Amino acid sequence: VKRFFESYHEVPDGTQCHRKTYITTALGGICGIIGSAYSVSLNPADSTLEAVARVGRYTFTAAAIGAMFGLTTCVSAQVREKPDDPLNYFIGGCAGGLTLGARTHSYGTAAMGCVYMGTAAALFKIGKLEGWELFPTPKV
Amino acid sequence: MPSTFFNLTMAFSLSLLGTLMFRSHLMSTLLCLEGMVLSLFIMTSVTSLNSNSMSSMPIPITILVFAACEAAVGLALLVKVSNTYGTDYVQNLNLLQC
Amino acid sequence: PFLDIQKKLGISLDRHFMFLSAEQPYKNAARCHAFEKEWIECAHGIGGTRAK
Amino acid sequence: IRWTYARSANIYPNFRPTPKNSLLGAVAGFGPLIFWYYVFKTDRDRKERLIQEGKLDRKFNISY
Amino acid sequence: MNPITLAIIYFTIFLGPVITMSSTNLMLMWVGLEFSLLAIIPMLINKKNPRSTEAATKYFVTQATASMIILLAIVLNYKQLGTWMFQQQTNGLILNMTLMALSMKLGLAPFHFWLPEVTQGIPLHMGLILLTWQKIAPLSILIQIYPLLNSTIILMLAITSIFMGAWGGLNQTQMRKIMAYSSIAHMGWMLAILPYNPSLTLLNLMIYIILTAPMFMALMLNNSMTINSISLLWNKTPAMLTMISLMLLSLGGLPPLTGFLPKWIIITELMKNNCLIMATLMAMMALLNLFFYTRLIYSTSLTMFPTNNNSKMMTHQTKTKPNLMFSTLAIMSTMTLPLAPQLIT
Amino acid sequence: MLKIILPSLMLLPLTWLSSPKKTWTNVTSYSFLISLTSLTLLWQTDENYKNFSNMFSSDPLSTPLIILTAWLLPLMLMASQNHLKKDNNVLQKLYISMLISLQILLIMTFSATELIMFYILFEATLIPTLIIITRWGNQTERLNAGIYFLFYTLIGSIPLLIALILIQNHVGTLNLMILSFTTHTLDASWSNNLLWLACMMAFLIKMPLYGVHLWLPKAHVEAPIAGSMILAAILLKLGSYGMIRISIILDPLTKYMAYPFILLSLWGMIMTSSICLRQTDLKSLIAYSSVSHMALVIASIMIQTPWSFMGATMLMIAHGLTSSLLFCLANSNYERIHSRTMIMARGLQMVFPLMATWWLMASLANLALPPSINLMGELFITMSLFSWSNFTIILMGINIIITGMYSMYMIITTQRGKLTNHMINLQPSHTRELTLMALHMIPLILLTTSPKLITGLTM
Amino acid sequence: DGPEKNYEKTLAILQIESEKAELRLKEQEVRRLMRARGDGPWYQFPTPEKEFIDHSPKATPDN
Amino acid sequence: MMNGRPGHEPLKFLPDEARSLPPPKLNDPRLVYMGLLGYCTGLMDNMLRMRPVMRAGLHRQLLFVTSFVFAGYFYLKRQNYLYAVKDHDMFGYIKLHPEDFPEKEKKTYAEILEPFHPVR
Amino acid sequence: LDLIWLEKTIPKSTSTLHTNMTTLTTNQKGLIKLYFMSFLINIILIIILYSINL
Ligand SMILES: CCCCCCCCCCCCCCCCCC(=O)OC[C@H](COP(=O)([O-])OCC[N+](C)(C)C)OC(=O)CCCCCCCCCCCCCCCCC
Ligand SMILES: CCCCCCCCCCCCCCCCCC(=O)OC[C@H](COP(=O)(O)OCCN)OC(=O)CCCCCCCCCCCCCCCCC
Repeated sequence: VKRFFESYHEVPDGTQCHRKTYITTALGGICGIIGSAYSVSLNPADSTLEAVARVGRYTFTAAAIGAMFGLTTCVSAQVREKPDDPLNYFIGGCAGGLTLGARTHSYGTAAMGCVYMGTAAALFKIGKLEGWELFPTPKV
Repeated sequence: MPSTFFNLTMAFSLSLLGTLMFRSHLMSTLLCLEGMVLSLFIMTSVTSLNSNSMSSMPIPITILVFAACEAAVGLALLVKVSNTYGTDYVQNLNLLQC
Repeated sequence: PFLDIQKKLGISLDRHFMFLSAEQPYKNAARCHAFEKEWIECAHGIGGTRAK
Repeated sequence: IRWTYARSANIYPNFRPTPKNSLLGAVAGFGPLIFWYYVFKTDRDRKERLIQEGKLDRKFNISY
Repeated sequence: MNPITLAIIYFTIFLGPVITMSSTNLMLMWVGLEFSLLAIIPMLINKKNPRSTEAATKYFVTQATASMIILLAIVLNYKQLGTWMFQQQTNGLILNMTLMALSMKLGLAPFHFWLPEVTQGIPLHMGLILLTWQKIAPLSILIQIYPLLNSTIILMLAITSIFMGAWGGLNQTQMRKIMAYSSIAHMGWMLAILPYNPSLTLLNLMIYIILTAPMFMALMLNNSMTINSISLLWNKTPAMLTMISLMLLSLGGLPPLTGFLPKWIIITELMKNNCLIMATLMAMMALLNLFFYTRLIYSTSLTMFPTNNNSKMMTHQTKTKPNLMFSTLAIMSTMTLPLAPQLIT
Repeated sequence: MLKIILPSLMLLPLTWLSSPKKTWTNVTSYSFLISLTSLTLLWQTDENYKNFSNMFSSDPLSTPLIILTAWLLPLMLMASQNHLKKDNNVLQKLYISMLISLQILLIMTFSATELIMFYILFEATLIPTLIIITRWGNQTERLNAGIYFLFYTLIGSIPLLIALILIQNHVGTLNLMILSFTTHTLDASWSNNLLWLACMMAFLIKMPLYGVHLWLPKAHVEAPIAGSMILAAILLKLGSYGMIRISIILDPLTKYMAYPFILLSLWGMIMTSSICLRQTDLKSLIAYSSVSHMALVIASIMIQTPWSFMGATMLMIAHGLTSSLLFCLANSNYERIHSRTMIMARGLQMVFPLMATWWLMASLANLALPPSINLMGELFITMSLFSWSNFTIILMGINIIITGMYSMYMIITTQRGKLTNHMINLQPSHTRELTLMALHMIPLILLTTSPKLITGLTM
Repeated sequence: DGPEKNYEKTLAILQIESEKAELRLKEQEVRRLMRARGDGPWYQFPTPEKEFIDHSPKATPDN
Repeated sequence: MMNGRPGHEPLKFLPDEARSLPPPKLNDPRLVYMGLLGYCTGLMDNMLRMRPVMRAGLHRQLLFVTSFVFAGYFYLKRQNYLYAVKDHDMFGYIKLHPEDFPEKEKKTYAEILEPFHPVR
Repeated sequence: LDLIWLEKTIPKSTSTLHTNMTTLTTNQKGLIKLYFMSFLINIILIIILYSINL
């Protein structure tokens, strides 16, 4: 999965949009599996049928988050012809937020997701442009 | 020795996974804890005998004594649970949530 | 260790059986005694990073 | 007292978001801002360009 | 308990972490850990109630699992390197299991689910003993191996520790649970500063201990288990609300209190090591911690909650309960900030 | 600066050791002497800056703020004398101690030569305002107002702390003069943009900027009179001083990062002046007037003209004085009628002629009457804003028109008209509160007479 | 007193602050270099002691 | 980070080379603040035990002030030694590695061209 | 603006978000079985991050 995750970054944005959507969908799926496992273990369902139904619901929701994020980001980058720009990631994160609000069926959650995920995606894009270390090895 | 040590580490891993996945019996949980203890004793003893480390063969004796006193403490706690609730079911132990 | 009471008082409560090439009963050498002695003799006095 | 409470403290408990007031709040909180942004941006870009090729004359302007 | 077993149990509680700190052997640090655990268990089950039994059982099974993982790491290191100390080239898997089990012993998130429940149901002085004394030994083992640990795993554990601690302390009302999630957030701060500067980890640990002690003494003055119970403190002991406010603001990290110094120097060192995003998230969750502290301050000191009728008789009675070193720890935990270069090393 | 800090520090043992029948007198007289001693920082016979020590210094911008704080402290005690007359001696001495702590920490805050010390003293001043508002506030919304104020300000101030530590690591000392001398240009990258926002938003919250100004009206309403004074007259200007100190090391990208905040300030002073027109609470109306005036200060500081910096300085001092006077008149009416309603007390010109006169001069200073320092600040801000862009004059004109409208609406509905004859509990006047209005209004006249003292750093 | 006193006091303050600035930058560089390659007093991670090694002749000759 | 230095005496409070340092002046703001903190501790203890705040326990307040000043003095001596030996190791490492710390030739304001950003 | 939408935008939205998060994160049933299952998930996750970090 390693070469997969840094194979998202081997191509410039606005190019290989289907591939970028597939990798971001896979990342969202893994995050949804982790969150669903935590949900069904901390808060157990009444039976295994609705337990695995909750797992599938969370996984599909987060996979849709990743799919909409990757598709919106790559489409915006290619239609505005400037890949190294955080606003593409802001629009993609906002589209993911509207996707989360549609899955939750709440426009308030849509607005939360849009603003917060767009800000997070913009900061992530800035970090990947200009070298922010999220987990740096000790140096001093 | 590497195959048998791998088998011992997988035995410890299985006992740990059994400890982490609770059932209705705190006795079974304590038995899984001593499955881990026994696996630790065999790995320490085989390592000491393979390395001829006569200075460190007391270490299995110390792990046995210390883990046995720890399990005596745990058995006393399970006795207290069985006395207050009739049984040793771990789902009876849940009123500290609030 | 985190605290050096053993080094301050000069006692050796548990420092004399740290490794295989340490003191042994009736001078029974452990396996790789020479190799571990060579490693410790190399690594002493230069720190962990330079030892690595 | 009832009039002051209704005008001051009852508004947010008794507010519910509807599409009409959402659109009204969006336009009343943003449209003047983008409008004056474009006005001031066009004026400042024109003035800056006029200074860069020197067509704007500041004959006695020293206290800016 | 008679004084013979009281002395034996307290001496072993003292002796466990002392062996762990004084010991240069992984085996001896392990045995000091179960001296601490085994000696403190009768002190939790001292009150003999179902809640105390529940807390003792959960605490025992958590520490037993973590101690067995620690011994697994020690035995694997002993096979791989032939010694009894993670020297320089022990396996990263072994080091990560060691960090896993020490974080489980400490009760920091996502291994934090037992600490508020164990802190609840036991008396306040045992909550103080747990939340202050029982953490020096796992911190000692963590400090002894600082250059070998994994910064990514530590940073994840720390940031989720502060997140869950802030959210829990925001959530509940119970004083012991509030102090437990406060401990989880503070251990998140210490764990985050651990791989870069263990001296600042020790400084944060001492600041947290000298802030936790007068909280627990003030709670033990009236056995105030509840936000309401500490809210009618103005009728019981009005001469303490000022120090309650000052020490809770110090726990929140507000300047010019000396509790701002650990967070400040930790952020400074983390930014010396360039983890700006992590430091920002930690500081925002510290603001959440300060929020539930400020709500507690509002309940107990700045407002005056309604009282009872038997509080008149309780004021009629006298008291000699509050000890002498409450004020010393209180002053050292409030007004020490201009001595910051002396506090840091 | 130590000769001002130490006797203000020794005011606290005087407060806690004075007799209960002499505490107010002793502390008020000695704090007046503190203000008199603090007047010695105006001895600036050279272009050089008064660097008293390695830690404290005085400046042409820092000096008027220090003198203003030292002047407001005895006025604070005078305003707090009345509503604590039925209160315990220990709590009275505690309140006096809280005010003295405000005065001390604000002098150190304005006189600090280090931005990290400035930040420490920044929320070290935040704490006792919280305590004053939360404990001695009257209504039930004081707790919520304290929460709003504290958390707007702290969510502002945390990225300021991160930006300060980053600047210290990048440069080396974070000393103000060392930064001012070895200022380095920025590369206009995203990291520098986010750093600029981090070091700007704390002072923008403390100003408050429009959109994030919601903590101010409720804090000013539910605060006591001393809290309203300290907020409206010192703390907003403290955020002002913070931006002026921090803007030197932010070239060149402030010339385009200034854009959203200038627009927010202009449209927000228009918005808040409209709220002042349609406001039913006197304290809320004065609070929103303060928001509009500090929005003018934002516009000047962000356009960064020297004339704008001067206008911001004179507007700082003038608005602090006139806002404190307005809150004092509102608090006198509130202690008369036990209500905060704008329309409930109407014909006070009849019963209180001298207090209505003080009302009139306070409102005339509020609406920028010439040749006051208020209008000098607004006019020079107007000149600099028109130099920055010629279409700012429309927003300035709308703001000034609505400013005159809300000031005269205040005067008409609080003084003029028929008297509400049902208010038979109208005591004539306290010499204490009349003295309070006089001590607020006379320094406005003196600074109008000599405006060179509050011109600031630029000229 | 006069303007020269404030002028020279400001000069002394600026000298002290500049020296503190360059000292802080140098100690950052020193700590980074020493942590990267520990060869001085600081960041000396421990190492097992040679004094607890048996050097006497033993039962097995091949040691 | 300074525990592994050569010549480190284990668990030694004030080693003999610390005797080379000048002692604190014994009337300096740190120790004066320590005495003030001890006095405040005594007053706070009196108020918490519901005694007269200043008129009671004068021996207790004197003991508090004396112990605070004593402990602060010895801790200040240790901290001064620690900062001095940190600076000593700093300057020794800088002298021992001159190629990593070059004295850069820094120009005046006559060869460097800072860009001008007009405010208008 | 002031009494509806800025309140709905910054402070009440932040408070509602943190209230929802703290309820969701501390709706704990109080079962040591669920807690140890969570601990097992944490162990598996940390092994996964070690394997992908190397
Ligand atoms: C009151 C306002 C609240 C909202 C706005 C908050 C500030 C927004 C702008 C600053 C970013 C966030 C704070 C970072 C502080 C440090 C900035 C800095 O040093 O930048 C340069 C640095 C970059 O450092 P650098 O300059 O060394 O870059 C490296 C450059 N090279 C490689 C060439 C050497 O930027 C960052 O590190 C920013 C990362 C921020 C990530 C975390 C953000 C968390 C969320 C923040 C807001 C939370 C509260 C509000 C939530 C919503 C409420 C409704
Ligand atoms: C134009 C510029 C736009 C950009 C700038 C926007 C930001 C401006 C500054 C932010 C201001 C935030 C203000 C927050 C406080 C106001 C809300 C509040 O008061 O909530 C109260 C409520 C508890 O109320 P309670 O007292 O229990 O009951 C009511 C009466 N008894 O509280 C609750 O229910 C929960 C409150 C939680 C604590 C809130 C304060 C801390 C918030 C921390 C945010 C961290 C953000 C980053 C997180 C990590 C990344 C996702």
